[PDB]
Amino acid sequence: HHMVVALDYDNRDKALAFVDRIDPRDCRLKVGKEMFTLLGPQFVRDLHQRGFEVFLDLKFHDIPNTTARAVAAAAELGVWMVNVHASGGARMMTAAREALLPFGKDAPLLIAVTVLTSMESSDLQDLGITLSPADYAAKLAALTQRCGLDGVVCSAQEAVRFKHELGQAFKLVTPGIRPQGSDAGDQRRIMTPEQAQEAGVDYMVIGRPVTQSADPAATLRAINDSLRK
Amino acid sequence: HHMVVALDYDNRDKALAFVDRIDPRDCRLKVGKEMFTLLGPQFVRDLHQRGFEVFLDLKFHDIPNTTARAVAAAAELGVWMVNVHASGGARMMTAAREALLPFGKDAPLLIAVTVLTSMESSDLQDLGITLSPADYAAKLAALTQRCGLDGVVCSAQEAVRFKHELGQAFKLVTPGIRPQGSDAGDQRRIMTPEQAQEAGVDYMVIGRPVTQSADPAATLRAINDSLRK
Ligand SMILES: O=c1ccn([C@@H]2O[C@H](COP(=O)(O)O)[C@@H](O)[C@H]2O)c(=O)[nH]1
Ligand SMILES: O=c1ccn([C@@H]2O[C@H](COP(=O)(O)O)[C@@H](O)[C@H]2O)c(=O)[nH]1
Repeated sequence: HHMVVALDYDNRDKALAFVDRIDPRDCRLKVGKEMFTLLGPQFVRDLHQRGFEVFLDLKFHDIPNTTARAVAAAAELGVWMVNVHASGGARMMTAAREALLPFGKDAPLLIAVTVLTSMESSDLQDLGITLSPADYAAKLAALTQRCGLDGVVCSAQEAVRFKHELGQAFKLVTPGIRPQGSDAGDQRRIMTPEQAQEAGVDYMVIGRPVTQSADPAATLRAINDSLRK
Repeated sequence: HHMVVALDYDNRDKALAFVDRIDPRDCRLKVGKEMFTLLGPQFVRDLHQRGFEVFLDLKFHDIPNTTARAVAAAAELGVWMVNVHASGGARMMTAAREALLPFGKDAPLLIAVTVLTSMESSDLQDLGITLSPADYAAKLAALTQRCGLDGVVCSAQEAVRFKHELGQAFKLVTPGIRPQGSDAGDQRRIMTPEQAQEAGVDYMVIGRPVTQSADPAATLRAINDSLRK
């Protein structure tokens, strides 16, 4: 499947009120920094007990030793996917990949964030980066692949280029998904679900356009219908 | 006080075995990606119940909206200090500080990571960064100060420069503290505790040189005495 719904609530009951209205065939679920800081690993158990596979989206970005132990702790949790920041460096990503060797085929997918979907060219200029978001993401994606990771988090606007330069096997997870007529918010490098599918995206992450609608389950089912067709 | 001890255990009992042997007057405690991924916020509450102030070291690095809500979750947790990645950009750091406005003076200190103490020049060159770690950290620190944050995490090797360029009020938290004779590991920009004190650091983070000691409490007290005298 392709759809991943971001559970970005500030309340455990509110999140579970939505999850109890949907089915694991509808999507996988993403647990991010907000809900994990409030609830910790028990929330991952809450979703597993309900039959969902979980993308643990904590974007580990630390020294190699710390990043490796954090990724191993995520693997002990049994999640479907976990990610790191590619701008954490090659030694960091390699330590992360080696930390998953003890878990064999049960290890989670190991993804690296390239350039966050909220960052535009002016955002990177404050950091001294002169490359466009696409070019910098491309550089970070190639480094991630060369370090042996399974794929990258990127904007859907980079999918066609990444699939062609890095191959079909390298997995692309794209947030910054916005249907026609939904507020962009802090997102910048965006694409409709239909546009992201055409680009070759493997997994599309959607949050606020689903979780903040008058009927989140129907919105999610409506998007899935548009892509399955 | 200044000393902060990194709790980097893979088992809750092992960490509490050390914590039960020390007193809040000896140090504050740092909870990182590993222990938080294994135990979640309840572990921080356990430390508060024992009278310790906690530096929640999760290095939030995400889109502005997510980072702000994660920072708010940490403030709801009541921590003394919480950090973000300065390379997440100005909008993200600003969103994080604005997220703490509802908590008034009870807000945690908001710190930004510049260049990780494990990163040397060759590590940054894989990211297209041509500046030295000191120069690039200085650029990220300046952006952090202009975004209204309370300070940065940096190497102690940058303290004398940073205190002069960024001022006394901007707080410097430095890991990479290695008493002479002890292995550096994956740390690259390191200073002894006595050296970091002379440089003007506000808070020094020490991990493995205490926790892997056959007597961590006695080792910590010995370091504190060397800095006292
Ligand atoms: O480049 C990235 C990496 C991660 N996320 C995460 O993906 C989700 C997107 O949700 P939304 O912007 O659709 O509400 C959020 O959890 C956000 O933190 C992004 O938006 N962009
Ligand atoms: O630039 C940074 C920021 C944070 N830490 C954290 O500080 C601690 C350093 O402990 P140690 O390397 O002394 O064992 C670890 O928890 C690590 O994640 C660093 O080492 N360097």
